Amino acid sequence: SDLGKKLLEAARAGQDDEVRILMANGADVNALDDSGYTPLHLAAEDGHLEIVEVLLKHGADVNAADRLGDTPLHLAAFVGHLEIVEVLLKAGADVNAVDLAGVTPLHVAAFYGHLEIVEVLLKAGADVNAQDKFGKTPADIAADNGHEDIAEVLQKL
Amino acid sequence: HKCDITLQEIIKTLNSLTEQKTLCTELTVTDIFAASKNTTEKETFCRAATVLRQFYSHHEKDTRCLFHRHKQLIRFLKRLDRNLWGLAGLNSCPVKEANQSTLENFLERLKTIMREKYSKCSS
Repeated sequence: SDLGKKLLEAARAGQDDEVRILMANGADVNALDDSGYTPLHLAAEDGHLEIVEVLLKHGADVNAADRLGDTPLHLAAFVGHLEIVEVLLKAGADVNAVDLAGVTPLHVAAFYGHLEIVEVLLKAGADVNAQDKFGKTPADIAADNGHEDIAEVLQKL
Repeated sequence: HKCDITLQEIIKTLNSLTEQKTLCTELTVTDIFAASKNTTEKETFCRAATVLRQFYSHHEKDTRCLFHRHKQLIRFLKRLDRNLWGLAGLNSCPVKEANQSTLENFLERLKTIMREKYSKCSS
């Protein structure tokens, strides 16, 4: 769909007005590109919270996985968008979603050094013993990338 | 032999990266491939992701680089990083290597490795 492609672009670009017009005009809130990204992936990734909220309110799949198994929550954790993480979790995002690489949102936040996101994930029930493809936990990953503060927080658990 | 979805997406991202001749794709990064003699595939990819991560971190907030073609570059560099989680792991692998390559040529070298790797599913 052309409207689907336009919505994906509007969500990525942070064009709030255009997002709402497209949706009203017929765009599927769960439009997919060839890599499996939805408008919600792109808005979470590019840190457009108002778009995230509009999409979720009108039925976007909070747990949609792209071609490699990544959810909007993985992406928000990756770029360090704390409010978006919080909003996704409230909308029912799987806190322990796993991609093809065996990576969970807690792995991501831990590697990319996002302490507040780590805290919110843990409170939401993130699994500290989750192992990736290579047998590593978020604490292992935090410690190996030199995020000692996060690694201490996780090692207590 | 089924074709690896991960490799497929990595290649898509690399093709997008190397078709756009942006201003800052001429900036140089450490040529980690020069230091990969008797090195595992996993380590080679970890060394490459580490360099790529450093680049998009340092040049995302770069006034000289800035204004929409640079946005796509950084976007796709972050994508590449995520695409490599399954091959490289969530790890940092620094190298002593002094040799430098343009980001363009570095990404071309990585594309070659990946596309050769992908062609194995044709066996």
